Order: sequence, then C-alpha cells, then structure tokens
Amino acid sequence: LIIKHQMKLHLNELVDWAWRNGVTSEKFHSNNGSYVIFDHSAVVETYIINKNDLFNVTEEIEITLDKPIDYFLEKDMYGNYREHFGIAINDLLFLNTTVNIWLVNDDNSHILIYKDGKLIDEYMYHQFEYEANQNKHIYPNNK
Amino acid sequence: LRNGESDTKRNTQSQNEMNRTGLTKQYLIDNLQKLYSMRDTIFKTYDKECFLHIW
Repeated sequence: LIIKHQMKLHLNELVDWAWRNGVTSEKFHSNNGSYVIFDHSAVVETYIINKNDLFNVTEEIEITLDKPIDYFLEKDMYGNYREHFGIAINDLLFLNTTVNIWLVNDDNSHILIYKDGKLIDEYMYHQFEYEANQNKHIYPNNK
Repeated sequence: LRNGESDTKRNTQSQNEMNRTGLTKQYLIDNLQKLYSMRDTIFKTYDKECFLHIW
C-alpha cells in the first residue's frame, strides 16, 4: 500500500526533508519563481529564496500493518475516536472493535487506510443493485 | 500488562414552567370618602350644558 501526499515546505523544511529522504539530483521550484538545486545530494544553487516561500513536494509513504505509523486516528464501532503516535496498526490492543483508521497527515488532512478489518486496498466497496437477470422480453412498439 | 479504555455520554434535557398569580385588596377609609361623589359627578356635566338654568 502506497499513500501519496502533497505538502508545502519552506526552505529549511525542504532541505531537511530532501536530506532525510535522499535525493540525488533534481531542482525544486517555489511560488515566487525561486528555486533550489540538489546535485549529488548537495545544494549547488539557490535563486533568491525569500522567506514564506512554499515549495510543493510530493511524498510517498508505505503503509503496512507491521510498519509503524507516525500519527494515525482510530474510530471504534460505538463512535469513540482516539489518536495514536508511533504505533503499528497490528500493535493496537483492541482491534476487535476498531472500525476505521485514518492517517493524520501533519496538514490536519485525513487519509483512510483501514476499513472494517482490512487495509483500504483489500476492501472492495460493494455497490448496490437490485438482484435480477436479463429481461429478455419482447415489448410492443409505439411507432 | 493490563490496558483499558472507557467512554461515556450523558445527555439531559429539561423543561420548567411556573404560573404564579395573586390578588391583594387593601381597605382604607380614604377610599370611601373619595367614593361618595363619583356617581353624582356624572349629572353635574349633564345639568351644566343640556338643561335650562333660570327658574
């Protein structure tokens, strides 16, 4: 399961993120036309990067019951909502009554990952339709 | 190692209604003296305007 999240980071946050999740050679742009360049994981060039400049960066997070999650939110069957930090989904003591689990994305956004005993990719989300076969009936025509 | 969790929801709705009435009567002699000529005052206005005044 791969979750893609787009975020907006200032220069300091962008540098920290890029060095934390290794980037070899690529250029990041900002709103005001300012850009920064990483080449072999080194900040070669910056072009007039004022403060309050937001660099938009997409981030890929692998979600798995064994792998711990930074910050997620769980909802039981009755209605109680709770939040957990740094705990794998399988680690929860009470998964019997856990109905939903979202991932809090540091932007206060919410991404569903766990729905009714399964990861969101495994769940199939059945639609609705009345049960019936083909009509296969000849009708009179009005012409 | 023992864990736990709790949850409660108590919701109360109330209604009140009070209807209080009273009636106080005070008796004073000063009111009886002012009572005397309330009826007679009606016909002093009738006599002044509507009727003749010379024998």
